[PDB]
Amino acid sequence: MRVVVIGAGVIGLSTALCIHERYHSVLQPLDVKVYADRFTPFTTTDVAAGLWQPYTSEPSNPQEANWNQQTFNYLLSHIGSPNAANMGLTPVSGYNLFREAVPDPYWKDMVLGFRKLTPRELDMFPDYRYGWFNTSLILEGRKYLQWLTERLTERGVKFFLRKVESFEEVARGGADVIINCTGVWAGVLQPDPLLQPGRGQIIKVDAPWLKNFIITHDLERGIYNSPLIIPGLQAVTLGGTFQVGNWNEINNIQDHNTIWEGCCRLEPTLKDAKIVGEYTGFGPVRPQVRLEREQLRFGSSNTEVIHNYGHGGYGLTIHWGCALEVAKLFGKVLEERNLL
Amino acid sequence: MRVVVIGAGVIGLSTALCIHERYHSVLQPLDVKVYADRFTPFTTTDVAAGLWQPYTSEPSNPQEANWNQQTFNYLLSHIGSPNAANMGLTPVSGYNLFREAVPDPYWKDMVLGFRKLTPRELDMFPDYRYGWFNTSLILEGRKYLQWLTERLTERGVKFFLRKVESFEEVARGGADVIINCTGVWAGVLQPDPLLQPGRGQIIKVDAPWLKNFIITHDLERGIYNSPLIIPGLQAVTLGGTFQVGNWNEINNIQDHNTIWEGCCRLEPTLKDAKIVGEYTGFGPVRPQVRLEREQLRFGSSNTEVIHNYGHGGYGLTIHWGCALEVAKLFGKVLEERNLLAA
Ligand SMILES: Cc1cc2nc3c(=O)[nH]c(=O)nc-3n(C[C@H](O)[C@H](O)[C@H](O)COP(=O)(O)OP(=O)(O)OC[C@H]3O[C@@H](n4cnc5c(N)ncnc54)[C@H](O)[C@@H]3O)c2cc1C
Ligand SMILES: Cc1cc2nc3c(=O)[nH]c(=O)nc-3n(C[C@H](O)[C@H](O)[C@H](O)COP(=O)(O)OP(=O)(O)OC[C@H]3O[C@@H](n4cnc5c(N)ncnc54)[C@H](O)[C@@H]3O)c2cc1C
Ligand SMILES: c1ccc([C@H]2CCCN2)cc1
Ligand SMILES: c1ccc([C@H]2CCCN2)cc1
Repeated sequence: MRVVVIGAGVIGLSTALCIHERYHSVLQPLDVKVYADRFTPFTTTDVAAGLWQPYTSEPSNPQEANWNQQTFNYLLSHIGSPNAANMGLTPVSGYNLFREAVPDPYWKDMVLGFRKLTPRELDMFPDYRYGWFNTSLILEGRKYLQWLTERLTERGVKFFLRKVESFEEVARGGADVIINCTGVWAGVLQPDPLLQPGRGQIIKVDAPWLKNFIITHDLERGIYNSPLIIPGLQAVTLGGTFQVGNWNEINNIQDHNTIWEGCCRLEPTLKDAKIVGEYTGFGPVRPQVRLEREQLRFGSSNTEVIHNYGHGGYGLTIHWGCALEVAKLFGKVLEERNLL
Repeated sequence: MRVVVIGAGVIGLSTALCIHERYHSVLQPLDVKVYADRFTPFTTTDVAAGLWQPYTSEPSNPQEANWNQQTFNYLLSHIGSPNAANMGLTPVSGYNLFREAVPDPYWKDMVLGFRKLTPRELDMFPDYRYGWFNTSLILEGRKYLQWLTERLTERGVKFFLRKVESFEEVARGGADVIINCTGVWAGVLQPDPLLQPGRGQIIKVDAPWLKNFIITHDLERGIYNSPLIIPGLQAVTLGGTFQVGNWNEINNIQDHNTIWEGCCRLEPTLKDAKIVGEYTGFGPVRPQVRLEREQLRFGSSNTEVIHNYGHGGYGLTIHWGCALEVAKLFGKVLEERNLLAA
């Protein structure tokens, strides 16, 4: 049984590993390969701020709430292990800041120690009048990618750096199942006009004194179009733009300014932070994650495609529940093929 | 008038600045000088883990509670300012871990968001069954010392390398008031057998991924004789020994081991941390802080000494309240001499 996962971003590798760990022991042969035209550090996952937190508003599909939860508990269960940091994983506490009262988020009980900020805490943030405190996890994408590829490699999964032109060519090259984990570029293999790039720019900074995440919201502005500060493993991420529809891969001057001034005002000590790097990523924005299976027909073998894309600005946050779901759909595929 | 502060640790410089800021404008001339035989980075303050947290048990003098509180609110009021990190100041959250239930600490309301740990949080710390979460402040001693000396220097206060042999010599050199901020060595200038060194050893480490403080307690072995982990401004402090009565200034292997294994078991990711330095400090341990006024006589001139030493393992935590108290006593000294504040 030959499985090609297309994509080496967080979604690809997580899904690839989950499939292998679930079925290596029961299927023989099972051959899993990863194709992609960029690997770390060249994916959007690499640019990700690296924090577990869903959108403040609930999701359309309630399965996603669950996929987030599964992802959190998965990640939390690693805290305590010697290799947590090598995976890019470590606990962080921080603040969500609003200019007025808002409902509690659907994920309040999933995180650790959710509570509302007290009048004292707020004086720390002059420009805001309401907010939350909680404890969550950093998942640094660059590092987690390095961990997964190593974990994949150790188990004999093989990587191929290449550009897939169609699902057809890959099936024709001998894939029985295709897991489509192509992020914002899924539309090149099958038009999907619900999928748009969520263009976010970030500034990477050396400011090791900052131990807490700080995320502001501007309800009249759209999610992550207000300043945010997220301590990483060895640097800090500064953001404040997330504009959907823009396909520009290059850094922009106006965005640099919006992020720097917004964050400098939020966290004035930034005046002495050294700028280390500036990047631009595309979140695969979609009303809903596409995680379903599809039957494609070329030549003689019917080939099965399982999509797993459109995780917007929360791919790190939801990834494991999504992989888990794909490996189950895959199980069904094995079934119908009397393969167990 | 002429004021000599003896000591350039956190207590000396704090007290010096507070006195200057309160009385520069009302006394003329006011001449404040600092004498010490070590400055940053060679004081015990420099070796301090750098975290705001009093002892878990209540203090003998309840005033120290207030002094801790004042210190916290003072420091908190700077969060939001551009210069917070330059002062060595930044917020941190973390965990206090116990093997069994304990009373809430007297300072629970002073910190931010004190609460008890939940069963899930405890899963992160296999060896422990009860604890707290809260948010507090880092005050890195090395950095704060640098800030204070700069702030002192800008206001014309002058620093002198000098080992003081007696209070007499300094008075005879023309000091009207002496502020005694000599830490654990105060006994050299006036015996005080209540003062003992609290020898603590620490390992400084590069483990930037660790954002939270983690302090374990062993109620039977005494305070800070159980592993503790404190993220600093650009490195992490690892500890687990605090033995009173030992005057050994050299690092020892047994303590290095107690700290490394204890902390590696607490925080297993430390396996990849690079060791960047190892130190040994002496906390000026005392049943309580000596902060009182004393009149000394040498040849019919009255010299006024105000002591401010014996802050044990909490000098950073309590310093500002203690400085504030010294300024008050100094104000009283002025009153008695018919001099007028405000
Ligand atoms: C600035 C920014 C900050 C973010 N911060 C966070 C955060 O803090 N927390 C969080 O949870 N999420 C965050 N996100 C969202 C998260 O980064 C994304 O949802 C996630 O990285 C998308 O992962 P992916 O694997 O689906 O796509 P990608 O990471 O882009 O990977 C896609 C892969 O598909 C491959 N590919 C595509 N088409 C082809 C083809 N035809 N042939 C071969 N290979 C192909 C690419 O080479 C690539 O390897 C952020 C996003 C941005 C832009
Ligand atoms: C390992 C360790 C970790 C600690 N961690 C923390 C923590 O996280 N938080 C906290 O609040 N506290 C902590 N402490 C306690 C804290 O370090 C002390 O309470 C504080 O540093 C004492 O400050 P000080 O200025 O009185 O003494 P010091 O910092 O020792 O300064 C003493 C000064 O007096 C001078 N001096 C003495 N005698 C003479 C003389 N005859 N002539 C001239 N100069 C003289 C010295 O040269 C020096 O300048 C820790 C202590 C240790 C050992
Ligand atoms: C753009 C910018 C930042 C993000 C992060 C912030 C915290 C979780 N998602 C997503 C998208
Ligand atoms: C010895 C060792 C450590 C300490 C610190 C740990 C946190 C606050 N006091 C004091 C004394």
